[PDB]
Amino acid sequence: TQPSVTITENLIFPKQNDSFIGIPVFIGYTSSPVDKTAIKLHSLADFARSFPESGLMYYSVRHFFENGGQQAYVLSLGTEQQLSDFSSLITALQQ
Amino acid sequence: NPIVLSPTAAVAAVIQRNDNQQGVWTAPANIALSKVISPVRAYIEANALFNPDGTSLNLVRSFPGKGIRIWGCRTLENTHDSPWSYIQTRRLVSYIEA
Amino acid sequence: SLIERGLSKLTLTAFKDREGKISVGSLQAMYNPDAIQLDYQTHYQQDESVNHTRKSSHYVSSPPAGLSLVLLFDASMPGNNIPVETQLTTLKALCAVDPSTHVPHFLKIKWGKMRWENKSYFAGRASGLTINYTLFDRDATPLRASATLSLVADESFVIQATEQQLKSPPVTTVSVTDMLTLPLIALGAGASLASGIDYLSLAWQNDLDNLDDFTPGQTLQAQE
Amino acid sequence: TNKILADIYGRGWAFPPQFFIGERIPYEDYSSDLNKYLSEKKIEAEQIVKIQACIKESVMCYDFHAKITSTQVSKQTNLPLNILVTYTLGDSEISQKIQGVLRVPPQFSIKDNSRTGIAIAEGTQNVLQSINILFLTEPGERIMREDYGCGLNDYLFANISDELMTDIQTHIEERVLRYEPRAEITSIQVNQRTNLPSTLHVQVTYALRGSD
Repeated sequence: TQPSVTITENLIFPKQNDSFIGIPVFIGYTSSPVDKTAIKLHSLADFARSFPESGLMYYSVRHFFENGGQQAYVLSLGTEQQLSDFSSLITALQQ
Repeated sequence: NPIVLSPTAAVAAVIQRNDNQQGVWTAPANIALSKVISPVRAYIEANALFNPDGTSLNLVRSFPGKGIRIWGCRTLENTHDSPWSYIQTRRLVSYIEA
Repeated sequence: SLIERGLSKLTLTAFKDREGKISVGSLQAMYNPDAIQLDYQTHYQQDESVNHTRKSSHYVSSPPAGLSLVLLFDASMPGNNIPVETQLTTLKALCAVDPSTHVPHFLKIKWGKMRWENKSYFAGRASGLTINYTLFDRDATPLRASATLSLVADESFVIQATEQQLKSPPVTTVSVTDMLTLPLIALGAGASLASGIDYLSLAWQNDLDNLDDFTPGQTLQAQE
Repeated sequence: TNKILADIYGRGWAFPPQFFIGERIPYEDYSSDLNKYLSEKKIEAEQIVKIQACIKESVMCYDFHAKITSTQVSKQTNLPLNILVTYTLGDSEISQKIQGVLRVPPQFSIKDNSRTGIAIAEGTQNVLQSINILFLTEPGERIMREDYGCGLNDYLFANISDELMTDIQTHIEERVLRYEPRAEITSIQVNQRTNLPSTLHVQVTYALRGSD
């Protein structure tokens, strides 16, 4: 356990100070439940930290970052077990 | 028979030399020693002597092709948030105090 | 900067061999130069034809890149305790002919975050060194001297080979998207290859059943 | 697509080395042909070729160089079927055996612990593992290969400063170019950890040769 050079699978999340004119927010049902606040993501690693890497929301966010995106927000309407039909989603968006 | 000596004699020479070359704020670790044949014990026996959150030693170790080097810069300080956990930091402030 | 504001210093390192596996020595400049010049030249020969009226020139061997510096050494002002003669002796010894290889040493120039055309170092050999002594003590000790240094690029063969095959890979891979044809795929895949590729050769290498035997999302390979 | 990448970039031993020994085959249980057993059980003639196609496809995924030569049924499973598959690799004379489970579309599964030998790294994993070994090796450690290695130990105990982060980043770029031609480094990020102020985190991002 002496000082040395080692290989790790961990990730670091330094603070970012860049700004952009257009920032989107992803509103939908995520894999895991969270609070009512909007999480800010600086890369795909931040999404994995808050949500599991599965579901429609994961791939939409991944598609955003692989197309040149740099900063996004995620707003969760609930857990994926609560999707029933189209009209329910419209009601959820009307909260 | 080879005479056995304490490493502190050579470390003091390194510290005095390192001050003029690199500066008092530079850690005196990772510097090869001279006139040293081999350390008495191998580095594989010192796995319990380094504690990132406690009291620890500075290991003197050899490397293949690099010789015997100093492999540590911590003091006897054991507090995690104490500002004197490194020898060069403690010596730098005393140099400013002087 | 990001953490501190130390002043990075320019360093000169010498090696016996081109690959830099046997170090000779090093010298750190006591004063950074205030200007650095890089020079690139390339020569062409005009094409002469008895039956063609085209105007064209073909490439001829380009001279190696050049680099020029001016360093100042002083030993008179307070805080300058290293003798000028010691620094000038070290600088010339690094630029001199090696007693073993009978050729001048191979040099590396490093300075902080400065990038010398895509690399953190300039690899080359000294091609000129002029020294002017301008101040002396009463015992003729030199107090001020400036050295004008000029090198010519001489890079390692291993780095050149890797970069060559990186930008011109022996085998290239492509991805098939919507509304692509085999001639279109061969153009994109064959762009990086040295000799390109034809649609028939590309089809044969990928074991296609016909000239349209691929689907979007599939991957294809192209060799030399 | 994994086969295409493996052929282009190569295959080799995985790191760190790992060893496996497959489970013993109870040879005293498989003494009856599968085709003769299926025909005797009044199975459909068209079902047999679908049965055999499933076996060949499942074996091919397990090892695509295989060539099936025999098939037998365990006597302790007479309608979940236990099958011993005998195949030859390519055009060689080497023969090997492998247990399987057949379920009647037909489904065929392979026993989990059946391969004996080393673990192998293929394609992208081979290149990713190759760079990892370079970082963990210091020059002078390899016998008769005294220059191979990255050599990041020389930057330990240096003051964390912009000079050190610049030196680390440029050192990695030069060593990977020299000792790993199959990969191209596209970005290096060096950061100081907040919870552990004395440790540096280096993020390296690589791309394969001719991937685009």
